[PDB]
Formats: sequence, structure tokens, C-alpha cells
Amino acid sequence: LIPRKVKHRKQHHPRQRGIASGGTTVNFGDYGIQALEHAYVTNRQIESARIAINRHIKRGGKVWINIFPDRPLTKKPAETRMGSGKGSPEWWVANVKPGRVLFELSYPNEGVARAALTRAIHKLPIKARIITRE
Amino acid sequence: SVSATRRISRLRRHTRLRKKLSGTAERPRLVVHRSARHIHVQLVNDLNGTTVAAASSIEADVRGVPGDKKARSVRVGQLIAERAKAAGIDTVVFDRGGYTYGGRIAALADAARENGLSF
Amino acid sequence: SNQLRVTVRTETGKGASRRARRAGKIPAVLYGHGAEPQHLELPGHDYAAVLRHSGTNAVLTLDIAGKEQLALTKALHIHPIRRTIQHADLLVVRRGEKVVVEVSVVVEGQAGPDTLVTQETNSIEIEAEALSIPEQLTVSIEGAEPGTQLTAGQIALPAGVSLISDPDLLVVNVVKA
Amino acid sequence: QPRLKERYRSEIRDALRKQFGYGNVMQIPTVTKVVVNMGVGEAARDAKLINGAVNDLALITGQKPEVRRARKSIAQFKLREGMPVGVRVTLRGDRMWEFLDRLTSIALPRIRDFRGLSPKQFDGVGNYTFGLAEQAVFHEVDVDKIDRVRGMDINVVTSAATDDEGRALLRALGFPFK
Amino acid sequence: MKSDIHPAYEETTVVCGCGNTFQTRSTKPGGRIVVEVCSQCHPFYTGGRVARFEKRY
Amino acid sequence: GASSSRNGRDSAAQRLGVKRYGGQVVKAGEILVRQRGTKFHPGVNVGRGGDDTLFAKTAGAVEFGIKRGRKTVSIVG
RNA sequence: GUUGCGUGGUUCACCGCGGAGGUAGAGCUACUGGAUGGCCGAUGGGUUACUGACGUCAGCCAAACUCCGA
RNA sequence: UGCCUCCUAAAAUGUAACGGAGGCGCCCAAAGGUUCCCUCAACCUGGACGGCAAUCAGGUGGCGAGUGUAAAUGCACAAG
RNA sequence: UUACGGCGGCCACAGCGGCAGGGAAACGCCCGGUCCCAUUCCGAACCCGGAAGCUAAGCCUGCCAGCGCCGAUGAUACUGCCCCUCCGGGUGGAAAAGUAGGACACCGCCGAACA
Ligand SMILES: [Mg+2]
Ligand SMILES: [Mg+2]
Ligand SMILES: [Mg+2]
Ligand SMILES: [Mg+2]
Ligand SMILES: [Mg+2]
Ligand SMILES: [Mg+2]
Ligand SMILES: [Mg+2]
Ligand SMILES: [Mg+2]
Ligand SMILES: [Mg+2]
Ligand SMILES: [Mg+2]
Ligand SMILES: [Mg+2]
Ligand SMILES: [Mg+2]
Ligand SMILES: [Mg+2]
Ligand SMILES: [Mg+2]
Ligand SMILES: [Mg+2]
Ligand SMILES: [Mg+2]
Ligand SMILES: [Mg+2]
Ligand SMILES: [Mg+2]
Ligand SMILES: [Mg+2]
Ligand SMILES: [Mg+2]
Ligand SMILES: [Mg+2]
Ligand SMILES: [Zn+2]
Repeated sequence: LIPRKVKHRKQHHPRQRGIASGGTTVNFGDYGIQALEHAYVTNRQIESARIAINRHIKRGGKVWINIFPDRPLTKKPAETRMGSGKGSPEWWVANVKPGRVLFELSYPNEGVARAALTRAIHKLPIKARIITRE
Repeated sequence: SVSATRRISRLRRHTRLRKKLSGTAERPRLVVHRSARHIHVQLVNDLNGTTVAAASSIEADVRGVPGDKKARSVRVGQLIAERAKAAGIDTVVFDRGGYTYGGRIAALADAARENGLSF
Repeated sequence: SNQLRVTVRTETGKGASRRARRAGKIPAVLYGHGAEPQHLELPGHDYAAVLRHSGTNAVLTLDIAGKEQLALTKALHIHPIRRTIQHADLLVVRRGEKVVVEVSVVVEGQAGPDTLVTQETNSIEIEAEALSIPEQLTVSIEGAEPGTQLTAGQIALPAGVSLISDPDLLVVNVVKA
Repeated sequence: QPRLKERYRSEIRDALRKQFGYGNVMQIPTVTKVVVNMGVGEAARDAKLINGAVNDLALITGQKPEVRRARKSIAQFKLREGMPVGVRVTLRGDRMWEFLDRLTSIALPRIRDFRGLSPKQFDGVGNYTFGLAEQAVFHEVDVDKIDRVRGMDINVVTSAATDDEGRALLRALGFPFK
Repeated sequence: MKSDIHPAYEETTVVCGCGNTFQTRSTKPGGRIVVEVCSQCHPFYTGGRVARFEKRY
Repeated sequence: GASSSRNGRDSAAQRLGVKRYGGQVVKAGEILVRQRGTKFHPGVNVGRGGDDTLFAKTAGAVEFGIKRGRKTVSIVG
């Protein structure tokens, strides 16, 4: 995942403070992964947690990703003193506040879908949990 | 419609010159309202919105004046000239009302300068 | 059916709503047919059980210091992390008024061929009077072919109940694979 | 008094009340303006329209037209802003009825292999627009004393509300339709 | 602008070869416009292979 | 080191803003709201100025208000 | 900062009253951009399992976005 | 390396870094003064050559166009 | 006092739209281009001289929450200052969104009809 344009190539770090206010409930699917703590979730971490939900159900189902990495982070070159400018962009971060639902899932069986979302919490740099549509 | 266009296009010309011409208690504003049959006139004093004097062609004095519609404009110009001097007014600002200065409104103002008012 | 005992709030603010929640109470308001709103506490664990069962609409019979009054449950406020009721809005009903209520929609059936049954909402807003004849509205998909999308029409709505959401809400969609 | 206007208030004015049930006589349609333009797009190159498109609509319609300038620049047409591309004349009153008469009587049956104007050319409101292909339709220009041929399209704006209400008006004035 | 810019627009007698005539106002110098076809002498104002076989045979 | 001083420059801050607030007695000629454009508009006894400076014409107290959406600065004489 | 000579509560704090704001938060069919899943489908590509503009229904994001707004 | 605009800048003003973006060393004898008048872009339908888009006519359109030149604040009452 | 004509205050709780009704004086369309005046072309507009026709439209009045607009109480976010290792707590302020609802404006002066 990567955007096709951004208006500003070099941005500040998005601030990691506050309980989330939007996307706090499961809207598309029946099961979902809710965050519990602040972290930057990069596009490599989403595509790794996506292919761990897909390759455990192996057919059927539908997987929603209502989180997109559109905020860039920058990186200096390797052996460099401080302060000759700001570095070129390297990573792509989606700011994840506590309470935010990351992945969602509709699947007919309960124990397979719940044991597939656990295999994506172990790929993400947060503490998380599985919540249901009531 | 040709009637809805003329009403909006004249209260837009009238609000244009209203930005720069107000009228006060020592210098009122001689507003005109020209229609096809008659013309009206009133001094308005835009600080409290209170007409101090008015005149028109719908009353029986102007109705009997012989001549055309310019000739009935001179008579209503002479009336508010001697209805403003009966209330302590000798200088006013003039208000076209959105209309073009000329013809009947110009004959109203030329009849109000020769009878006391000093704009 | 749902007997429930409330009390009127002494002090109303940020610090007193926190002291009510640590004592096992839920703060709420009761605004209705033009009257002034009451500011009242809920008993907590009892209110969480008279809407876990008996649906979520769940016409309540309040006991405001002796006086009796019926009320619906308009809107809750759930904390995103504790997942506990913070604050309720209740509105009164005098034995039949055309209120607006969102209600559950379930799906009954199994599709035969390679068909993925997808749904876009679990609720439609229907109007009805007091003590709730309506409940969840079953949509019997018989196992149709994956080309037929089910709209807000072709719904099995009961009598005395009108559908006033929109007659184009896609509720069940079936596609290939 | 032009002969098509006094014919308009003699039988065309009353036959619209039987055909369309108007309650009041101010609802009867009447053509308001006839707008004629060339649209000489071959003037971004070589800029010659002075004796071309101005001194022939003066002979056809009756008065001097308006040299319309461009609004925006288009490079594929080699057109820059503020450059003469159109020549418009607007006909009102007595010169309008003397043009709609002189069109249908002596001009419009001189289109080469003419078989009728299309009655589908209304714009959803009741305003009619058709086109021509040459200047020699009108007898007021002589073909020996002109430059290159050029055509015109003609609007006829009516007070009618809908299409067939405006189609019935121009049918009685003398427009052919197929 | 409505003074010695516009061309001469005087009354003009129009005739046709059919015999129709009327009288309007046009820019033709002289007042003697003569047409050869009008709105009353022109058409449109006044109105298989199997059959070809037996015509041969 | 990559010489990324492609953008290292700024203008000078122009000290804009409101200079005399409401209910504050002013003299004749005192500048009330220095600004770019007409963020504030001239009302009674307030002139605009050449670079939209909104000075005072008459001594009195300053009061703000609304006049058909555009907000105004006026002086009670 | 000190000190001489002037001026004398003009300073400062709190309560009351009159004032300008665009931060935190929040919102976005209120704009400029980013963007997830549906429905409809302009074009494009081989009669159309590929492309999915513009709209529309739910859920979102922004130091250089703001109808709002402590 | 001086001047000009934004953000950083924490809702007055001010505020640093080899922090994030761009402009300037002009042009206009009307693109200045004044007086009077006008409303746009985009889209929909109709139209000879005419095309996605020249010019024309009619609908819908409250500012999405426009401002000599960068951005901000402005401007439809118009500063267009 | 009024299914009246002006001028303002106010700038959507007032705008937009739909549906009915209205013509005493007025307002309007309208009938004409000799006269001052007028169109980058046109008596369309601006202007002048008129009073044959009509409430069809503008305008005015009544009724509609449909699209817009306004909008609490409560609660949460945020936060000044204190207590705190963080989490959080005490005291003082308090939104945005949403919900209940509001709403087809209200007020002053002059003229004309009634009185
Ligand atoms: Mg949000
Ligand atoms: Mg600056
Ligand atoms: Mg200067
Ligand atoms: Mg010293
Ligand atoms: Mg205060
Ligand atoms: Mg404040
Ligand atoms: Mg800002
Ligand atoms: Mg923020
Ligand atoms: Mg967008
Ligand atoms: Mg999409
Ligand atoms: Mg912001
Ligand atoms: Mg500041
Ligand atoms: Mg500050
Ligand atoms: Mg440079
Ligand atoms: Mg000039
Ligand atoms: Mg200008
Ligand atoms: Mg009458
Ligand atoms: Mg006329
Ligand atoms: Mg009517
Ligand atoms: Mg509140
Ligand atoms: Mg609100
Ligand atoms: Zn003939």
C-alpha cells in the first residue's frame, strides 16, 4: 500500500496522544481487531498481517482493511552528521490510536475466524484484541 | 420575465449608490420612485428611518396640471421644496433611486433647486 | 415487563458523573413531548440486563421517586475501550406515537453455488407506535443465484409498521467466488 | 405595417387558443427575437472578415452586426483571446417580421435540393435553430461581388413554454417541416 | 448608432414568375427584387425488384 | 552532506492585527486594526486607508459589530 | 542592576464588565488533497469475467485543509 | 547572505535551526483618477462547416471563475 | 384597521421550492418611437410620449418540513491550576458532531384606502 500522490512530501511526525474517536466500532464485518496502544503501523506490517488472515481461511470470507498508510516518515543517509536538511521519505505510516479498528472479517465459522485474527495481532507492533459486532 | 428582471436590476443599481450616499438629520435624502404613470418623492433621514416630508403625483394638486409627464414632475418638485422649508431643511442629498439621471427625475431636481433647496 | 428503579441526580457535572459510575450508576436524561428534561441516574447492572435481553429498544417502565413513566432508549454512548455504558438518552411514549426506531436485520438461508453473501447494513429505520410489536426483520434468502441484489423493498415488514429509511438500501448482496 | 405581423394578430393569435386551452390572452406565444450569426472561425488566421462577414449580414438582415471577440484561447484551433471570430445581428420589432417573412417566402425555398427543415431542432423550451450553407439564398447579395462562401445559423426565440407549443407557432407563420 | 451607420432599408416591391407578389421592406437598391421561385410555386409546399422483372419479361 | 538549503529563507513579520480593542477610548487618527485586505470593514467614523489600515476619524470609544456578514469597526462619538 | 533628583499608586493581584482570535479537540455532500468497502457505469482493452470516470450509500485522515471551535 | 508570502509558531504581537514550500531586482501612458453600467466558471438541450473545447440561442448556476506577477488575507455590495 | 404602494433596520428561525387565491387607488406587464436620450448590433435594456388589453408573470396574502438554515439539556473529548511514578484523581471552565425540538420571519416611519 502506497498513495499515488501526496500534497506534502515531508511532514512532521503524527502525534501519538489521545483515545481515538472515529472508527472505534466494527462497521463492515462481523469480527475485528481493536488496537489498545499507540504505534505507527507501516505498510509492510499491514501486508504481512493481511497475508496471515488470507492464508489461514484459504477460501471464502471477506477481509476489510479500514486503515491506510498515507503519512510518510523520513530518513537521513547512513553515515551523516546532524543537520544538512531533512531526509528523503522512506516509510509509510498509518497513525493508530487506541480504540481504532484495524482489520475486519466476515467468515461463517467462529473458531477459524478468531484463530485467524490472532495470527495478525502477532504481526503488528501493538497490543490488541478481537471484538465482535455485539 | 421582463418584470422580474427590471425589479432586481433597479434595486441593485439603487444599492450601488446607497454605499456612498446616506442622508442625515441636517441633510436628508430626496428619494425618487419613478413608475410609468406617477412619480413619488420622500426625504428619509437614515439614522432612525423616519420620513420628514413627502410628495407624489397621486394627489389632486398634481393631477390637474396640464401637460405631459415632465410637466407633472415640475409640480411635485415645487411641493417638496416648500414642504421641506416648512420643516427646517435647506440642503439635501439627491437620490436617483437606481434610475438614470435624466428626463423626469432631472426635471424634478431642476424644480427643487429654483425653489429653495441647495444641492 | 422491564421494571426499573431510578433516582434524581443531586449535582450534575463532570466530577459527579465520575462519582456515580464508581458507585455503579449510569447518568442519563429523560426528554420528551416538550416537557423539561429530567436528570436521573440508572441502577447500573440492572440497566445492562434489561437491554442485553429483550432487544435494544426495550420499552422501560421507570419509577421516578414513586411516579411512573414509560420511556424508550434513544441513544447510548459506549466507551471505545472499556466497552461499558457511559450515558443514555431516554424519550417518553404515551401509549402509541409514530416514533422512529432502527431495528435489527438478520439473514436466513444458505446459498447453493459459489456465492459470497455480503451485507451493507444490519439495520433499517422503521416507524411504529408504543410497546414494540416489531423485532428483528428476517430476510429469507432462499439460496438464489449470485446476481440478485436484495433492496430495502421485498422486505417482510409486519402490519402497522412503515418503512421510512429509503426504498433503495442494499441490505444483502450476493456475488461470485 | 409588415404583412406577417398583421397576419399574426388576425388568425394565428386566435388559433392558438383553440389548439391550446389558455385561460388568459397574455399566455399566447410570440416570437421575440431572431438572432443571426456567421461564426467565422477562419479569422484567427489572416484576420479578414471586414468586407466578408460584416458587409453581407448588413445586406441580408438589415442593420450592421456585432463583431464578437473570443473568450478563451484555444491552441489546437490557433485561436487567441480577443480575436474576432463571430459576427452577430439581433432583429427586434418590425425588422424581425420583415425578416421572417422574407426568409420563408423568397429565401428559404432556394436551398439547393430543399425538402424541409427538421422539426426536432427545438431546445426543450420552444426556441428554434437551423442553419444555412451559402449567402446566395438571399437575393440582397450578388454572387459576383463577394469573397469566399460562408454560412449562418439562425435562432428564433419564442415566448412559448414547451416544444410542441412553440412548434405550433412557427407552423402557422410559414416554416416548413418534414 | 442608429444614425448613418446602417445601410438603406426602404420599401421594396417583390414579384415572382408565378404571378405571386407582396410588398415589404428590404435593402435591395432600386425596389425591384424579382425572384423565380416563391413560397407558392415551389415543391414541398404543394405536394421493388420483383415488379421490375415482369416489365422486362 | 546533501546541501539541502534549497529553502532557508523568510520575510519579516509585519506586526499586523488588532491594535485598539473594544471599549477603549481613542484619539483622532489612531490606527485601530492594521491588516492585509478588509478582514475588518470601516463603519461609522472610521476610514479605510491606503493599505487597509482602518484608522480613526473622531475621538470616542471603539466597538465591533456585524453589518450583513462583513464585520465592522465603528466609533461612538 | 544601583544611585541622585522629580512624579505619587499610575505597577501588580483578584472579582465584575466590554473586546479581537482560529491553537487543542472535532468535522468534512463546507472547500483543496489523501483514501477503504458497496451500487450504478462514461470511456479503454479482448459480442465483453478486464479498465472503473462522474455520481450515490455507509466508515475515515491532514503542520502548509476549515462550515465550526474551547 | 538583502527584500516579499505561507507553515513550523503553542487561537494578540514576537520567536530559532544547513527546518518544510515558493517568489523578487519588474511590468502598465492605461492595467492610473473619476462617472455610469454589467455578472462569472462548470454543466444540460438545440445549432452549417464545428471536433471534448471557437461563435449563437435557451435553461440550471451565490461564487467552484477572475485579480499584470508568488503565497496569504481579501473581493459577487464587487477590488472581477 | 386591511389578499395596498414606498423607504429602511435586520441578513436564512427570514433563503430556495411547491400548492391555491388576489386587482378600488397604487405597483406591474403592456401600446407606440414625433420629442431630450439610448445600444461594442437591436426603442430588448436605458429614455420619452401614452392608457386599447390583462392579473398570465413580477408583487402581495394564505397553507405545506419537502431541500436548506437555526438548535438546547445531558454526557464525552479538550483544558487553567493543584495532588500524582505512570494509569489516573480533586477543583474551576467546557466544545464539535448527534438527538429532543424550533421555524414558511419579526420591527419602525411616510403615502393611499377604511374610519
Ligand atoms: Mg473523525
Ligand atoms: Mg511572514
Ligand atoms: Mg500604494
Ligand atoms: Mg539608569
Ligand atoms: Mg471576559
Ligand atoms: Mg474568548
Ligand atoms: Mg492556520
Ligand atoms: Mg488535531
Ligand atoms: Mg473529496
Ligand atoms: Mg470507490
Ligand atoms: Mg488544523
Ligand atoms: Mg501569533
Ligand atoms: Mg500564543
Ligand atoms: Mg531563489
Ligand atoms: Mg479606465
Ligand atoms: Mg473593475
Ligand atoms: Mg386597478
Ligand atoms: Mg417597446
Ligand atoms: Mg395568478
Ligand atoms: Mg451544552
Ligand atoms: Mg451543534
Ligand atoms: Zn411563384
